[PDB]
Amino acid sequence: AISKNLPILKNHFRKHWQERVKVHFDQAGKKVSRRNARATRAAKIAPRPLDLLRPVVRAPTVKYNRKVRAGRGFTLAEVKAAGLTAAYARTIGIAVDHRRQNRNQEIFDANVQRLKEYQSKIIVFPRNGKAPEAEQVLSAAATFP
Amino acid sequence: AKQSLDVSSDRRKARKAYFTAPSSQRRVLLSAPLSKELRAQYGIKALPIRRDDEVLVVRGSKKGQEGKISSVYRLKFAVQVDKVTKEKVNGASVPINLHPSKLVITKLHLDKDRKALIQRKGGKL
Amino acid sequence: EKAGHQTSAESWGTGRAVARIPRVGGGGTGRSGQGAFGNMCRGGRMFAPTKTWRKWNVKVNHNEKRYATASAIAATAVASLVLARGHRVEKIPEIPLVVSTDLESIQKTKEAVAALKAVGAHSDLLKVLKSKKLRAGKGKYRNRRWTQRRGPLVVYAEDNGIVKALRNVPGVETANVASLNLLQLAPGAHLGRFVIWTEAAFTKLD
Amino acid sequence: AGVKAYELRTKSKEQLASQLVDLKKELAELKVQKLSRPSLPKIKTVRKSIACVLTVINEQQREAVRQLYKGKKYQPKDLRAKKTRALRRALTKFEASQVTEKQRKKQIAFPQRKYAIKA
RNA sequence: UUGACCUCAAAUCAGGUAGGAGUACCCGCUGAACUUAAGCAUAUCAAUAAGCGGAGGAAAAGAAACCAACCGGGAUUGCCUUAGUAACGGCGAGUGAAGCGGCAAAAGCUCAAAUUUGAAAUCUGGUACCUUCGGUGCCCGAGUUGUAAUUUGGAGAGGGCAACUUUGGGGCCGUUCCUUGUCUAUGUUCCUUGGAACAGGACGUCAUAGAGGGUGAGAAUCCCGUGUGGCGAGGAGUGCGGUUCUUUGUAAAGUGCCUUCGAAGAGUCGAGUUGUUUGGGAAUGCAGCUCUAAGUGGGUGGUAAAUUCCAUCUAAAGCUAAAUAUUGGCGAGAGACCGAUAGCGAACAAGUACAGUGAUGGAAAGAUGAAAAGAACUUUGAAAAGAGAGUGAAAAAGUACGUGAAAUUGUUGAAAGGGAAGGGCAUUUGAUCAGACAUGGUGUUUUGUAUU
RNA sequence: CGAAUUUGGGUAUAGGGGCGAAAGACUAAUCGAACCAUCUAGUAGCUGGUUCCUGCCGAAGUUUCCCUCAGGAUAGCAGAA
RNA sequence: UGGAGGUCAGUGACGAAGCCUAGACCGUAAGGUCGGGUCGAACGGCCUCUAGUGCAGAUCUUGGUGGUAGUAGCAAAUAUUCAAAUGAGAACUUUGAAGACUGAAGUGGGGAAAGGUUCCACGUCAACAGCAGUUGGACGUGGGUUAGUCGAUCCUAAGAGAUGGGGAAGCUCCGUUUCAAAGGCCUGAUUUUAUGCAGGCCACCAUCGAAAGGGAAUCCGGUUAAGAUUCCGGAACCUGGA
RNA sequence: UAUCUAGCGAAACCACAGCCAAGGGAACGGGCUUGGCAGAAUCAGCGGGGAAAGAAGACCCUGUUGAGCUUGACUCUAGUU
RNA sequence: AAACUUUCAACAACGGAUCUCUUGGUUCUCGCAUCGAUGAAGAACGCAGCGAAAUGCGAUACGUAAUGUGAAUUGCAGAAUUCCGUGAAUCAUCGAAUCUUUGAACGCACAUUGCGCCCCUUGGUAUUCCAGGGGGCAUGCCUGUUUGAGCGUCAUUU
Repeated sequence: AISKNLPILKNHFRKHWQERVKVHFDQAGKKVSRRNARATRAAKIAPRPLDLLRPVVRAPTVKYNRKVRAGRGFTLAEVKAAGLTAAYARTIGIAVDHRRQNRNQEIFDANVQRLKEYQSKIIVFPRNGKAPEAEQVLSAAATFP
Repeated sequence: AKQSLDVSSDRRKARKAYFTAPSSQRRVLLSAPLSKELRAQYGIKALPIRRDDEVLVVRGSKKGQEGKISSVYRLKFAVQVDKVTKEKVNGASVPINLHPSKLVITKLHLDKDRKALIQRKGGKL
Repeated sequence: EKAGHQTSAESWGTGRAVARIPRVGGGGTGRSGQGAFGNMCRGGRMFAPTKTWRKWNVKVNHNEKRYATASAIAATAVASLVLARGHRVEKIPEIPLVVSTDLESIQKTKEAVAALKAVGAHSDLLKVLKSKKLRAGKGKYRNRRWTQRRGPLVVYAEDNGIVKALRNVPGVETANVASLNLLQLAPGAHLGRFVIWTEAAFTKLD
Repeated sequence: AGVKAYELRTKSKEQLASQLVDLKKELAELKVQKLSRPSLPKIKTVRKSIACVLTVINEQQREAVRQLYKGKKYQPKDLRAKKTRALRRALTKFEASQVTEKQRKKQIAFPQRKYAIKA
């Protein structure tokens, strides 16, 4: 059972593990299905940017303190500072976080400036217009890195 | 060379569809474009296939033999033609099977539903 | 997973003058009392049944791939390796054969075959045409009925009908310079693929 | 040859019932003759003829009741849409699309605005 | 005396719903042992098998009584990673997560508890009508022990102060789209072999079609089909330029400043104990029992307990697509898979036959030939059949049918043999057989003189 | 061999259960715990088997420890690089 | 050895693969090549890839086949024989003549359970009837089972088992009258009328469980290839019904 | 009955087989060594031998393999108190 | 010398290996969401000119109707210039129907083709008996409707 100089191993295969084995054969298949779903989804919202404008955010722990990343949604403080309402923003693709707070000015300004950069670079069609199609971009994240 | 994902190049599935064919796959389309006497003279081409056509056997041991289709044996995947028969040993004469693909249609058996395809295609004769 | 185990066979034990292999119970069938479950048994389970979690794809270092690709492109310009692959380049005026990028915009298959005869590469076509033969073995009814040689590899910078014009040309493969598969550049790990470059594809290599 | 349904649909109840009786008489007569002779395929289309007459008779009777209950709820279950038990129990298009007045005033005020990013 | 109300009942009262099936995946309950530990009891197997209840195309989960401790993230799910790690374990055998990070997909919310009280504004059903997935009358009702409007913690409500937006269901052109139809390229030209050309050779054509299949052998061109496009039929679709069908009446919601307030879920939380479970270890979850709260309260902050803070969220109520699962169903496309003792048990009238009272058990069995042309006819025989004959490219294909091995058997014929046979080296005898002075002095005297 | 008799059909009792004038008897040729399927390809230090050729090298049954004594680990002996 | 990539523009219906061959050659060998025969559609060499890759054994698996061996044997139940006919064919089939046996708790005549068409007729003998077969419970094709009275049905028996209700996570378990709001027939009425409306008695509590228990009522004679207490001819009975 | 005949027609078993004596050998050989010898094909019997066949000894031991049964064995447990 | 084991450029057997074939399986991937009290899944019995099985179907029974295509089906037959057409077909569709006995299975019962009750008819010159045709009669619930019950209770005192 135990023999010559080898590392002691822990291979957890004493249950009926062979019944719960998943081979990801559909890696290529899932990727194709995902790109199709992205393709069809973008068509249905044809002018819209296929994503919500996400905010900038500092990563939690002391390990990732140095990094800043894309969060969930804009704080209601940030949205009011821009000049909008959460009900309106959720309709023009600016994701809003009610649980988030701002306890830090640089995140506050960087998110507000992100908002003004969004407004100046997007055009909202009136509900009774002529729909002047405006060369949709599929990524709001790539539009505002 | 095949492109669409709806067409299968599976030999197993193809012969299964061939032998278990309904009229959608019950041979070719069974209606199919004709021989050169009608094709080369006019140019306005096509007309469907029927029983009482006349044909010329262009291949086989009965090659170069003429007659009328006595029956289109769809189940047996062959057409029977009168005057091309096997003489049995007892004097009986049984009709010999023959595949339409080894035939050319020499004289058609016309009807309205043929002349509908002429209008549908745009022919003038 | 259940092949050969869909039975309730049990061993008779010793004392009955038969092998201790499990046997089907019951009676009145012919199957009753017959050996089961064993890789030595007719109708039993095979030894170490094949599994889907066998390793199928094998990872190759990215850099080694591009190393082998560069070796395959480099061996393209070597005449000796291209003849040794059997690529009928005796009538080709020079190798690497590079054509003007008009062939990149050819449209009909007639002028794809016309271009091959003009650059001298059509001898590779007659090779593929006459090297069609039935595959020996059971691969015939696994949708692999025929085998043939490979022809020249036409490499282009832009697709302006080149792929369509050459699609129905047997053995001829087309490829964009961006990809340049090793699977086509060294077919069967044999170096020296006959490549016909368009001018623009050639200059993109730098 | 065999009677045609498109013909029978022009005939009234008494004509069809009379047409049915002498067909059943023809079938009954044919079954007697089935014993004397080995084969008689005529019995098949007579059964088809009997079936054709009954098909149209049931069709007028079912159609007669259909506009008898027309325009009012509670048609007979045999007349109702068969589609499927779960589809039959599913919420209607009107009922599934119902919203509260609270939701209605929010949907009106802020619908999903159509826009696009330019640069 | 006569009417109610509450509770309870009855009717083949008027109209409905549930039950079973399948169950691959999914949500729960219930629940082993073999096994491993080289014994075995905790452990492990396994919170598995078996058992029971309940769904959908997904289910569950889900918009924090969260994670954190940071310069903070911000519903849920899933993948990569964290990680065989923290941790649990006769600390043995073994077991074993989560936060962060990257990504896929991302969507939000709504009830209870509020001060309509100048008007129950609310809803089912019955009848009536209509343009029937419903609208409008009217009526009986239900309902104030509370049905509407309004608010949901991200807020909100009352009151005082402004120059701000929207009045459309299914159509029809059309549009991922669902089910489908139809039209759209080129040799069967000539010689050889053969029964059959679909083989060999010569000469062509088309190719955005040289996939696949069929046809009497290996067929882009005999056909489809394939490839490109074209023209049509019906359908859950407001996404839009319009809608044969008004162009809505003294209303809907959003924002700024200032005052007052601002309900927020109980035999529940929480505590003890027990059992079980977990990596959760002075107790991770759950459950039984006992105890039983509160409002700057409560929960959480992974070592039990006072005291002081701090950081976070807001339970005991509720809905929600996507990414995620799927050995079942339906429909498709494939493979370095198997090839009839293989592959599913079943390629075939296979869960058929057969066995067992029953639960249940459960096979074997694919190939004439291109076509049946399935052997007409004559003679022997009671007949089966034989011998001819005939069909076939082949009866060395006759249905006891492609090929037709071996064992075993009748056994061209040869040989050997006094209680086995077979074997090794060697020769002899018998039988049988491969290999050799065929063109190279004359550069050639005969020999069908460039055939030497 | 007129009875604690023999016996048909109906009915009841079902597996650690039944039934037993008691033999561990009987419970469908199964009984000191039936039969069927599944867990389950249960585990086996034990028995048997383990499929081509040639070339080169070539052992051990000894040490220590082990509920070790028909087994392992360890060292030795051997091959290969 | 099976399959895969590449190549030999390899072999092949003018014959691939397979198989047989005390024919040849090569290799120490694993094996390779070839002559001859058989055969009919595919298959090889070389460079590589890959694996369900090599058998004499496992009381191995499945299948097939020997020696034993024309052997053991085909001897319980007293027993057969003669002739004819039918048939190629008779020890065994039919007919006659004998001889025997069951000897009325039968080798007789009926039934129950079970079987399921074996019944009966006609053709018929490949297989089955451990010899035989012209015969048959065999084979093929058909015919046949006639009820108010014979049974079931009805009744209850040991006992099964719903509801009411109570357990049980639950498949389900108990429970059978229990702590339940468990009930017809006469001129009531007797002309929007059949319950628009004062006409009594209750103290019923499901249902299933016997083809031998209890029960309404049928006999004789005749009839068929096979049915009969059922058909037919006579002669009766019982129950219900104005 | 056996026997012989006509029909019908198995099985067990079987590495190969089947004459001895001694020897030596896994210490009782059909085979090996040395001798004796040894002549086709066979039939009915027969029970000396084939350490005959029938069954992976049921006795005995070993296994860190069981089970039935019993108890002040260890660990629990329905019930009961 | 025969008769009696071995080898066959040998034939014939036995047997079914090998080879080649494959309308099957297996595995992978992709898309979809639809069983049943409007009676499902499943079972039994039947149904064809000539069917036993198998497929399909339900006494309208290998099938009716509606639709498309446009001459079959085919083992043998059999209505046929049914064929220039509201039209063949073991054809495809498939929306309208039929859909026996059952089964969650529903009047009660069920090893019975058992036994009832209500409504409308027809007949036997009959509200009650019998027969025939057609309709019906399960539980648990929910919402509503009528009829009630209870000194539970309110008005309300002949």
